[PDB]
Amino acid sequence: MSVYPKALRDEYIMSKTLGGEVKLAFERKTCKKVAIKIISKNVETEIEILKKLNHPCIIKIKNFFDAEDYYIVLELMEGGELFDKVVGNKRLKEATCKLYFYQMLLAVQYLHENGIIHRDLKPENVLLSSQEEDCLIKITDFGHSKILGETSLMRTLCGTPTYLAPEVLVSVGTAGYNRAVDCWSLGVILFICLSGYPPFSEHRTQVSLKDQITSGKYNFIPEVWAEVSEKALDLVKKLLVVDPKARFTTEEALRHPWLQDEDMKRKFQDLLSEENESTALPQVL
Amino acid sequence: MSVYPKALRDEYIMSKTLGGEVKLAFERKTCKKVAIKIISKNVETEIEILKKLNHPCIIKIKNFFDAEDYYIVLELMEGGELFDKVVGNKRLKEATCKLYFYQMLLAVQYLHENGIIHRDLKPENVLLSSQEEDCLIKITDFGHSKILGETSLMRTLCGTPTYLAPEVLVSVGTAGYNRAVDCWSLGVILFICLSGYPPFSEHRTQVSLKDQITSGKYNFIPEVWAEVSEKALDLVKKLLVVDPKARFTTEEALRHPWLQDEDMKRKFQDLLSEENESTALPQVL
Ligand SMILES: Cc1cc(-c2ccccc2)[nH]n1
Ligand SMILES: Cc1cc(-c2ccccc2)[nH]n1
Repeated sequence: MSVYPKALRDEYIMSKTLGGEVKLAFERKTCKKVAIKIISKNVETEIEILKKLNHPCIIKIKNFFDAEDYYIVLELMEGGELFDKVVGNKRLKEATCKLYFYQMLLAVQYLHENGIIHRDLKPENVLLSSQEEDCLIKITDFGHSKILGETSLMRTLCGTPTYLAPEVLVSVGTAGYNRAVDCWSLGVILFICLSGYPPFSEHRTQVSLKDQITSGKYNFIPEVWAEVSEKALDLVKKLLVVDPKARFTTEEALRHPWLQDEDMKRKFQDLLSEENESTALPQVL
Repeated sequence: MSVYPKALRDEYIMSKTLGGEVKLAFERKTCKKVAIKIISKNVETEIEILKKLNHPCIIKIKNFFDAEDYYIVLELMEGGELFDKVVGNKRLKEATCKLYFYQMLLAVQYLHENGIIHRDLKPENVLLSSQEEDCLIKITDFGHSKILGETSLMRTLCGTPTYLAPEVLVSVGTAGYNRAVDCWSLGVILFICLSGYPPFSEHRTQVSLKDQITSGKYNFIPEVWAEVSEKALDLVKKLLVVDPKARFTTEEALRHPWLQDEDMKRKFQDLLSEENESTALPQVL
């Protein structure tokens, strides 16, 4: 077999596997439960992003160990992955979909505002805070995430194009819509949550999965969707748009009539203050 | 005014400006002339590329100083920039064009073979070895150059595209033709050398420089080009192709009938052994 590093061991009492390998552990100082993600020897860039982000719907780094393997100490999410709530045609309640999606939009909006594109949004990277259906969700796994920074295209455009290739000038029209990939993913997530099935699949189809996606022709099953509201499906349709320039942004999605739900918003604010009740320092007044 | 760093000063006797600021200097050890490029405080990446490249038509780093400014010690090219031979409608002899272009193709072929895209090829970055028209040329300024490495697209394609945005699947067709930007630039260079004028310009034209380039509709002046061979112009036409997938590669260009010139090839081999006569260590036999 093999051992954990002395420095990890010094600080945490390592326990059972949760689900990259993720294990349960206990901070010795606090006796509190943590999740430790092991990555066998991009991880530095992931730590750099996660250290600077600060949102209740984005996972927080608690510690990091650069040993024979990387060890990332994260906050423990007792509800597990959202994937385990959607597998085997399991259909989430329309209201539960909204509460979770609203949080995913808030998290992805924060990311975009801060110049971060996740690039790998799926149910397996959306964690639930408790075994309760009305709970806080957090976006995890920033391993494939990208930083928007300062484009080499903006620098190239400052010059004279005497020697500039045409394809570079053609890319100017689309440039800066990479974040739209995160809205596609959210749309595929919302579809799976609402219906219990994926929009693009090789199951009972002749058309290749690639052709389905490029044509943006999702598998629509009327019997399944008759249970879902017209508003929920309208948002799906608006995110599953092929043109990344026309596709709905996180701001447009958050403005959609489906998310204009004062009850759902109240429940989220309530879950937030319930979580925050622990951190609560006395107020000035 | 201001001073040079003690470490630079220790090794070189700094002299007159040559032309980023480039100054003449003398290595104290050898009493030999060098060119020192000063960059005021990407430069590390430029040094990393230039340290690993090894071709007679690519400039070599001799030293580097990371001071209040960057100081890059390069080999001195007495012929200066090719730009100074093409300004003010100055037309290079068809044979001189070939000798220089053949070397530019050999240099750019080496770059591509080694996973480097220059991204800023122009007459001002092509240096001449002597004041003689039959001379060795060297490609300089790797400041905007890029490394091909390991694409995130190849990593993304290893997964299932259930959640993958359509535009990512659409980019798969063009992916890996970025090097073709270097062949466009060479084509714009060859045109300027042969004709004395640029193919795409705002001078005596209604059509925007952008529109000219995307349509690939170069300004063709028959009287000017009647002096130039049909073969020379055929190669230009093959490099000034809008589709980066159809555009001529450095290998295709080097195979073109215009470069199938045994005389031109002989003269280059002769200039090479003339340069190499100094470095010459005794042979084993
Ligand atoms: C980063 C992380 C992973 C987890 C987790 C907890 C239980 C089951 C599955 C996953 N919490 N936090
Ligand atoms: C890198 C470099 C620059 C030069 C140079 C020499 C004379 C005139 C203009 C430029 N040689 N090498």
